[PDB]
Amino acid sequence: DDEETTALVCDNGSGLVKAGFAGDDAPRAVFPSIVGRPRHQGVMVGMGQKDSYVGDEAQSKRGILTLKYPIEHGIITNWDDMEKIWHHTFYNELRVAPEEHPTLLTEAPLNPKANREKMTQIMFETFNVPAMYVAIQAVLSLYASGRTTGIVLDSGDGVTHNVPIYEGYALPHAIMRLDLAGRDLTDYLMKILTERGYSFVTTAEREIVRDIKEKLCYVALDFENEMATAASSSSLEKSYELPDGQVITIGNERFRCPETLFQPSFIGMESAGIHETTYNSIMKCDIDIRKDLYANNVLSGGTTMYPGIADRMQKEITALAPSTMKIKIIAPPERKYSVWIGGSILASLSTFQQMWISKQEYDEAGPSIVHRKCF
Amino acid sequence: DDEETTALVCDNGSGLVKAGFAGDDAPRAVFPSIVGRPRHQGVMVGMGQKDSYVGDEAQSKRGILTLKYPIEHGIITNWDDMEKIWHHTFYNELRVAPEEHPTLLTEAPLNPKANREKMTQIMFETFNVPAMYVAIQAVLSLYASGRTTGIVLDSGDGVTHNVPIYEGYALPHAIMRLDLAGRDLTDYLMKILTERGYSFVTTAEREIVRDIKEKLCYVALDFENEMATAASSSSLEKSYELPDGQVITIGNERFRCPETLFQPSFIGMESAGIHETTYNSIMKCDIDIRKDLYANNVLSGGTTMYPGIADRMQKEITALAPSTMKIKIIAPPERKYSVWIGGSILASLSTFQQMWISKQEYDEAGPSIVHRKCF
Amino acid sequence: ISASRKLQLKTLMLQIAKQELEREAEERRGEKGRALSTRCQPLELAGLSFAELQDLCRQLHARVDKVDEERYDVEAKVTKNITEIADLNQKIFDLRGKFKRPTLRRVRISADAMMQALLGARAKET
Amino acid sequence: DDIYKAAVEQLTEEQKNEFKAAFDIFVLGAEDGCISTKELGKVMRMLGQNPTPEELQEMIDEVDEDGSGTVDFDEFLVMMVRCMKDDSKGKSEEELSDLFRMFDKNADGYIDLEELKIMLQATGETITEDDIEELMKDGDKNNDGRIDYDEFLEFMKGVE
Amino acid sequence: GKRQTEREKKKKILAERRKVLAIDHLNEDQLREKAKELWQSIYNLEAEKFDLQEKFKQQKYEINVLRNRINDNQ
Amino acid sequence: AQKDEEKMEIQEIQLKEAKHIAEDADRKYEEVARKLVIIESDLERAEERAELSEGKCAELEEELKTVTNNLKSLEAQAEKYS
Amino acid sequence: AQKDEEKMEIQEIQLKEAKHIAEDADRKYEEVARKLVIIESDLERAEERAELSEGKCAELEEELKTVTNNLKSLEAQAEKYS
Ligand SMILES: Nc1ncnc2c1ncn2[C@@H]1O[C@H](COP(=O)(O)OP(=O)(O)O)[C@@H](O)[C@H]1O
Ligand SMILES: Nc1ncnc2c1ncn2[C@@H]1O[C@H](COP(=O)(O)OP(=O)(O)O)[C@@H](O)[C@H]1O
Ligand SMILES: [Ca+2]
Ligand SMILES: [Ca+2]
Ligand SMILES: [Ca+2]
Ligand SMILES: [Mg+2]
Ligand SMILES: [Mg+2]
Repeated sequence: DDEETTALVCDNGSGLVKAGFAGDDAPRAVFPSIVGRPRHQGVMVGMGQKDSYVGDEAQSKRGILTLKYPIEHGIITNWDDMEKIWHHTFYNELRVAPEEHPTLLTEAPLNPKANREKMTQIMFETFNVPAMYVAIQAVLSLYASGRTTGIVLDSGDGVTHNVPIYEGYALPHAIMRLDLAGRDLTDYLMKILTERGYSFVTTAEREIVRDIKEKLCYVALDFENEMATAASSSSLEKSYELPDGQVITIGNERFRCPETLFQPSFIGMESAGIHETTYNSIMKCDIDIRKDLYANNVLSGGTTMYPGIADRMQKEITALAPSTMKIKIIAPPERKYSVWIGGSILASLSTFQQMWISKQEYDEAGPSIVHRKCF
Repeated sequence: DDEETTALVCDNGSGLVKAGFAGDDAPRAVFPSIVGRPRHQGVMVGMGQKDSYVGDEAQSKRGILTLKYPIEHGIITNWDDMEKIWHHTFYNELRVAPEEHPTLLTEAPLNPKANREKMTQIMFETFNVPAMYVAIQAVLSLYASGRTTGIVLDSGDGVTHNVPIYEGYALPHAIMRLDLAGRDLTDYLMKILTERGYSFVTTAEREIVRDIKEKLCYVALDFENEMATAASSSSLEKSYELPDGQVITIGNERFRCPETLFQPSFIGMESAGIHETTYNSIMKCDIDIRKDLYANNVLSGGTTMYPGIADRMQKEITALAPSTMKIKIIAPPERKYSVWIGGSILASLSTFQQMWISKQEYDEAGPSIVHRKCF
Repeated sequence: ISASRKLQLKTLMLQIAKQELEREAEERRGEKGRALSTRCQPLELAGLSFAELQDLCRQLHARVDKVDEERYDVEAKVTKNITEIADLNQKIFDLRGKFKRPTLRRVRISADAMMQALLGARAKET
Repeated sequence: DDIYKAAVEQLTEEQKNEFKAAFDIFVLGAEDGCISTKELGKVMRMLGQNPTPEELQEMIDEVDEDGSGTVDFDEFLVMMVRCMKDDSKGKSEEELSDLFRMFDKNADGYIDLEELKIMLQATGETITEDDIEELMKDGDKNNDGRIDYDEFLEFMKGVE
Repeated sequence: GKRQTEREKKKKILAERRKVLAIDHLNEDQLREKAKELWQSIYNLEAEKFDLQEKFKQQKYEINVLRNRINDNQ
Repeated sequence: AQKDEEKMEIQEIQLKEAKHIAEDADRKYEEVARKLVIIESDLERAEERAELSEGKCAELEEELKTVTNNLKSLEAQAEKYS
Repeated sequence: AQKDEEKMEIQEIQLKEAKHIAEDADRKYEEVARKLVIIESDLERAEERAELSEGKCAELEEELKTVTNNLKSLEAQAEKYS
């Protein structure tokens, strides 16, 4: 590289911040988005103890911290912590001053306006970027698949949203946003582990339960048969070693944790599973583009990485859909970073180069410029 | 081919534009005449999205367009869209510049003058043709049958008109133009389908209802007997698969949709059916040419393609007409393109070669030349 | 065979193409000069009285109006060509494209950098 | 590392052995005078950033024919130095389009085999049967004996 | 009407880029200067016409190439 | 002894990572195998459907020609009556 | 020292087992992936063939319907003519 100017494709997310320069294949720095103040007193003098460890540093000292995510469900609830996370991302994980780089944030659909306006105001006043643009997290995941149609189910860690798109024309009346995501699955797993004796309570042990969920849980092809099998044999019980020994054995908690996605009544949510909100999102579309959406169903986001979900979802939709249509579920192996790869592709386009929100434009219309033509 | 110069036999119609070079058997390019602007927002950048898809391209992207026909009932209501349709027809479906080809448009009888004058003004100023001529849509359909007498009922998609001709001398006082045609039958079918639960509202779904009408509906030989039979047995219920599945079953809506032709009281029109306006058109003629018109009744136009209409119409006219005359209904298998075949034959004649409206003549008398000797 | 020879052949083709483009540009300049010599006859109006000057100016005005009408026709045809080109490019992106997304690579193995940073600079390449 | 290896090829092959020494100074245990299968697999699986075996196979498919990952010296060079990225954006596409326009002399939009021979003669390069056969095989993706514009762009994709 | 639009544009061209050559009362030196400037205008118009001709030829050739590639689409 | 213990610790770490990667590869293999099972089923279904449609087409051709001959005979009959 | 020697030995044995099993699993995955690609190509071909056959069958059905209706009409006409 050299002259010229590259764009910063940041992607706030909720659970893992993924960032990197535009035009690459994978994000340069991926690290949890947690800011944890120490909670004990501290007796050693001169140890160089800081007041807040952010990012991946607080996943190593988590034994004496109180980690707290600054993004609850897509929306940002603690602006100071989010500013700290952004400052860390720019200066220590990428080491590029923001004064010389455009930024491309990402935002979930149907989020509060004030969140987006505050985001752009921060990026323009504190970090003082040249130009920033906010994009919907599902259109990027559709970019990365190299398609131009299809209905994308982006089940992140904060919020699961399902944006249908045809021929490049998004259908704003058919977006079905559901707030069940990876975090609720972690909490439900932590709640059902108590049925064997293992109690995880501290906010640090939520990370251990998350690791258990990632490494062991899988989505059952048929729920009742698995419940019957796990209750007779013992071929499912997989063991796992805690960070201090005392291995634990997970029985039928393995496929009961991610089953909450298809039956949100487990955690008390009323709505229908991710297998039926996709069909409802399709049926709201026009009658002539339903075949294409059926054939190009796209999966993205981290939580769709459970082993065996691309078959359960296809079976469910085939049960719901008319018998003639072909149901195909696109599940690329690079699912987790699909949104960021799409963001890199979009930022690398020449046609897109004039859509950025230039700073002089913000100076003339204020932060409310984001809702205007420069979307 | 080679030297020399061939004529362009265009035929605007209302519902399908049929065009092709003079002297062939079938039109070269046949495509619906609809121009549909996109209606949603559009989020993909650089997708190459145009502002208006015309012709057969808008029958494939109709899921996100708002199709609107530029010709309502013979007359043209939206001149910009009609100009766009003509430009597409000349440049992309035939790929022949109009600067080097005479054109032969077609026009329904009893149409407003301003429509015809504007048509010739467009053809001479925008496309800049060498010479154009406008012909009545029924005389051509009489050419194609190889007759020289006969009363032709040209039930198109916009307007149904009934021009009697004897020995080449048209009878201007006996033309009976009725505005019920295929489009009203489509609307009535879409309105009676709601009696089973199927609701089609969008302007895109009108195309689906049109396909249902084309593929399933038929004209009953006797209406009351069919109504009684369809209400007892179930041998009529034919099913049809929508563009997304969910097959539908059409019962006695099959022969009730095209029955509107013979009883225009169904859609609230006062006038008499196409079975009685032909007899009235005959009775206005002189007493000595009624036998020939009875024996040479000609059918044309798209809407006369319903299975079983050439028998119902003959039965009705035989009921009305005196018992001695022989009633014969000419229904060639190439009914749909009969007008265009006749147009090709007329343009290929040597005797007709001096009837074109040459451009210098238009320059001397203005657009009002069409009403003059060069008709 | 190998690939370096193919690269040399490709570079030779590119240089030949550049030479041909330069030659065509020079030919266009020569033809423009020839057109200036042909159409634009030498016009010397020295010593003529006012009347002949007025007549020749009016005739040149009529000729310039004719040339402007011709240029308007040619420019309209050029706009037609631009419209055709835009339509064809749109059709190509719709049909020949789809899976014609760019193929980018930024994940190069920084092995040589690590070797040069932790083991001196014995490597005389990088 | 294509250009650096190509330039160092002006020297002897024994320099490769010295490379092995350097590689051993990382992961000592090599004895065969080259970056052997053990060294190559271990470095591609351990260096901290792990290229996916899919990525390795796709990069190797440019030169590797058996699909395993084992080759001989010069073929190892052509297979492995080509893996790293040097070219950037492949220059400007419109320049390539204008040069291709000037290429096709008969104005049909295709570069036939005869046009290929004409271009070789214009370059002044020695008439070699092997290079001509290689050009015929490469430029003709659809087995028609000729070359198109997108085929030319593919041929020049990454070539200065 | 777009045909009325093109007629309006042509009429405005006939009334905008055209000057009034009523310079009969000007001096012989000034009339010669005006003739020289007219010659310059003629040269400029012819150069624009030649560039338009070459652009049209290149566009026609590239359109033929794109038509051939459209035949190569399917 | 301490140095040998340290080397043993390093070996333990490397063995752990090797086990992780091996299990990941095993996961990939078994998943792809089950996918192949499903795809084979689907391909067999497609073969069956296509053969059925071909049989339908042949039957339709035969019926078409039969009815066409009937129609021609009736045309001749009607001409005679006329 | 005794304990460390035991740990070193058992770790080395386990590491060798792990690497070997990993390589074997990778080979099995490669073969299964190739088989999956072959079956996918076969499925695509079967789909296109079924589409062609369906189109042909639909066309034949339409034409047969037309001809049959013509036959019925001319049949009735012939009876009346007699
Ligand atoms: N391999 C995996 N298996 C199962 N769940 C995973 C896996 N990787 C990540 N997850 C879940 O997905 C979440 C990360 O989702 P991510 O896509 O990073 O969210 P965001 O959209 O905020 O970036 C984690 O919290 C974890 O619960
Ligand atoms: N095979 C068919 N069966 C029944 N109706 C048809 C058939 N084909 C066309 N139509 C009707 O006729 C219309 C086309 O009529 P057409 O003759 O093209 O009108 P125009 O005189 O404007 O060309 C369509 O809108 C359709 O409703
Ligand atoms: Ca090999
Ligand atoms: Ca050629
Ligand atoms: Ca070729
Ligand atoms: Mg996300
Ligand atoms: Mg008509």
